[PDB]
Amino acid sequence: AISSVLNDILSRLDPPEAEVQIDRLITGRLQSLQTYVTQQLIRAAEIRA
Amino acid sequence: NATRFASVYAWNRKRISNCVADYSVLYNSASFSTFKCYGVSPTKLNDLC
Repeated sequence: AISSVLNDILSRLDPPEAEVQIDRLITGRLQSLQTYVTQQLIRAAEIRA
Repeated sequence: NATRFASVYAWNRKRISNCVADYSVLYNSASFSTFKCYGVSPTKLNDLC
């Protein structure tokens, strides 16, 4: 995206144009959070073992 | 209000720093022939530093 800060995207692009860059930030952070949760479930199986 | 401009490659630039250039005089609303804008209008630049 253009900037990692959402406020820079909201204060720059129009509401129709901002939806393109905001979806890139959300989907990327969803994958970053899902990867974290997936890795924690793997470490959960290791610590329970 | 300048008398004449330069060429496309000769473009004259005036560097004035800080967040705000001028909020008092705004011709951005229906004052000229053709408006093609990106980002925010000069009216919305008052909140951007």
